[PDB]
Amino acid sequence: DPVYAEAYVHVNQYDIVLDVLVVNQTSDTLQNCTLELATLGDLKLVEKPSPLTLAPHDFANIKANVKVASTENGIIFGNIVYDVSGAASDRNCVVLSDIHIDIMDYIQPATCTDAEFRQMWAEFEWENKVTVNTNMTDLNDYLQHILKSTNMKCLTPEKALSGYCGFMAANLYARSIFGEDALANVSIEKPVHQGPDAAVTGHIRIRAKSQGMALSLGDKINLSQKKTSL
Amino acid sequence: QLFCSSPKAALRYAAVRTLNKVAMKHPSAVTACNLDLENLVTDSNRSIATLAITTLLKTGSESSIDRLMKQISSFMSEISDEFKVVVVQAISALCQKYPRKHAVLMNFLFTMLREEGGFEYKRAIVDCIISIIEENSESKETGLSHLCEFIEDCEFTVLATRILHLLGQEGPKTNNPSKYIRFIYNRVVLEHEEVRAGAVSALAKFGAQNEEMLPSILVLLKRCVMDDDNEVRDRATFYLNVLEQKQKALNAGYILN
Amino acid sequence: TGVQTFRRDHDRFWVLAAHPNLNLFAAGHDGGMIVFKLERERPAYAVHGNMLHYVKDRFLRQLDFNSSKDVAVMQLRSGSKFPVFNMSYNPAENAVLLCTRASNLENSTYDLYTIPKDADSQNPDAPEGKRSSGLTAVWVARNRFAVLDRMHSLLIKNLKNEITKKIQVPNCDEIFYAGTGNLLLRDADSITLFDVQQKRTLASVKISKVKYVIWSADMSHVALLAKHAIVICNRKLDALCNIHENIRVKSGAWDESGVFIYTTSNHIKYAVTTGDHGII
Amino acid sequence: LYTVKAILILDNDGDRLFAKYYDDTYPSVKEQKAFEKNIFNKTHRTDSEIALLEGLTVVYKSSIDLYFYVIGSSYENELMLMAVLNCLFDSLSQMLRKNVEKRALLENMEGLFLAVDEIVDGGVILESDPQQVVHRVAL
Repeated sequence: DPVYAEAYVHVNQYDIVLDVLVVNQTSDTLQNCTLELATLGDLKLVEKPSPLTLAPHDFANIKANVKVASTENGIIFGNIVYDVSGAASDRNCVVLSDIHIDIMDYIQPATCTDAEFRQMWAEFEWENKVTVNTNMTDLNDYLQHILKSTNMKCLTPEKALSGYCGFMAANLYARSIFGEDALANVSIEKPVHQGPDAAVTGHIRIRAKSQGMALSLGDKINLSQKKTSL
Repeated sequence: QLFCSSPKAALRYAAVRTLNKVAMKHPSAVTACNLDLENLVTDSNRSIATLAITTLLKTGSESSIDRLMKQISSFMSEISDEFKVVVVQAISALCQKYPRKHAVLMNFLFTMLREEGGFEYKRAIVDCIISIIEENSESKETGLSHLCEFIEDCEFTVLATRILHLLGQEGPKTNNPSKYIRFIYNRVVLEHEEVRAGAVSALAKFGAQNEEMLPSILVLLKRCVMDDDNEVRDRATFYLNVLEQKQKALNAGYILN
Repeated sequence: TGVQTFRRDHDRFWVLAAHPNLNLFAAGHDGGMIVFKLERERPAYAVHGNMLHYVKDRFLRQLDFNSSKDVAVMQLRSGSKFPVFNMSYNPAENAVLLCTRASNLENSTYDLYTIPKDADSQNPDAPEGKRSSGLTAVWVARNRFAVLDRMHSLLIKNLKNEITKKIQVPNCDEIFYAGTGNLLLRDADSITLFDVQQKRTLASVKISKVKYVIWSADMSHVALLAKHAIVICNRKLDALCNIHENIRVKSGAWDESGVFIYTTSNHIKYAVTTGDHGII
Repeated sequence: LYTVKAILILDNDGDRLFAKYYDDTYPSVKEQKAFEKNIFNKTHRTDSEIALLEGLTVVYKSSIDLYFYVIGSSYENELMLMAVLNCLFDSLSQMLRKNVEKRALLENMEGLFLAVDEIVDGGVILESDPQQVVHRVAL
């Protein structure tokens, strides 16, 4: 419509913030509908610019701050239905459920003593694993990339050698914003001429408390793993 | 047969196992399906449970039906007259008709085995592994692939002991080095001085033989991977020290034998 | 007439309904309820100047241009309507070829119609109207050979013209019995190129389809559909870029060979031009 | 045929208040209990239509109060074998006018005993039907 509203999400530092362009290229501060607040996850949405005019030929920035540490809603991965309403110069609108709400980001790296670790590794919520196998790179650059992407930790090296092969299994740990600790041992082949690694066939073993997020994390990482057309 | 075919003589079960022998002749076999289907279906009567395994076995089966059964089994096996024991017997038979052979089945089975599980597979494993060796199975790459992976996340240290020992001998006659290494590292990965230890011991037959790339590197590796933890330190040191002590070529010859 | 009876529990009901939105259809019962959703997931097309033709997955026409909320394109080029096996433009800004009675039979009817005015069956007299019998008609690679099914199996259809309706049993070659593909892919997972008989492959290339190959209007589009994902090529396999998204529903568009339009919310966007990217 | 390893009438508390190893070649009161344990614990009042343990026939029964064990070899058909087992419940029941109970068991053993020797004697079943007995006995 003249009124075209375009919007995307910007998550700028904790705060997932809503860029909205409602552009009302309308022929007037056309009447506007209705909007509703809610508890969200460890967030709650929390602002609406008050008016409801769709000012003529006019462009507007409508900001929604979201509250990023509260409102539990357990509708995982978000993907929760959201409403913009048809309630005034509007007969309809958008009701939307979100998608676009993923993990790789959330968790931060976190750390451990290795013996205890091992013991723990085994000990943890075993229940998820996903496989590493396939890419576009060596796990040097590739590993770094993935690491940065998820913002997460590989705890320690043994020099055995991530180079000549290595035939290295890398142990990774991370802790998030709402505090889950997640453990990995992924054991991986690694690039190098007619030696081995341009796939893996390494297994990524994922432990996160619910299997459902945990595996999903293994996936998420799987998405993360490579670089291709989303 | 028919007359018995529902526990008149709950006797009927035993017979199929041998007493009245079956391994069929070709049209003859097709005819057999119905009777086995009754037992297979009924799922009850200790006499029944046993019967199901022998009849099905003797007469043999299509792949497809197995599938239906795998689910059936999924519930059944735990106790359903205490199915597990008949089943272990059944299983022992399974390992035999396919002891790492129809590997696709072996894997399907493997997935399933682990899966349907309980725990009770382990016992079975003792047999299964043995079967695979008996063939001296050759879709190992795959077979092994399943084993390796699953076992990892199918646990039990005890299994590892056995398999280790076997593996210990086998090495580079079956190649696929990077993978195999890849595995091996993992096996060690686990704690236990003890768990760790096996990868080195298996290795001696292996190392000595070397494979599609190994001698140079074989020499490089023991260096690259090294450990403290005292007696664990010692294990690294000692193997080394032992290594230290003989011309590694000689070293290999004496020790290996 | 009683077609058939369908059984799926509930020995106790009192309502049935079909939407007056017609969106969905549903049946109500004591023990409970079911809703089922319809689609001819993915469904056939033709192009004539500044106009789109669709054949419904679900939903009627929507065969170009619009005016208020949603408009299913009702025209003399009835698209999403008929009982389609296959629809292909017979290029002209004035022609289409259409198979109806769809389905599996021995063979169906195709009545091929004129954009100037389609019909129940258009004129066999007219060659922008012709109808005959035949089960399906299908494109195949190296672009002028075609498949026609005019037996309930492999007839090859080959014509220089794409006002085409040609019948060719030679190239009989089963080892794939009548089913679905369109540059040959009875789930070949390849688009495989041929002439009008041969018992020796010219060649197959390993690439894949929506089970349709997208031509830039008529019959030469190296812009490719894939069922989920679609790939952009220039004519034939040259994988220019490869598209993927993950919503198992929508579309993105080419103007001609590889002009990439992507839809982006309440924003509609050019994925790319020259070295450019843009929101029109 | 010198075929009874033992016939035991067992409590279902794994106890045995009767055992006669008609025939035996393994021992220990303990091992007997142990052997007992594996199987009894396992069958736990539950029995089976048939059970084979050891390639050996186990015909065992349960009552409404008591667990009956016979151990024999799967090397001698059910129908007969059971028939003796059947004979055991039934006669005791009729004659006494009452079948086995824990109570019954507790008041007096002897009758069981009396019967038992008569029916079977070692690994050879001298008999398996009541009637003969019934007349024969008159205690």
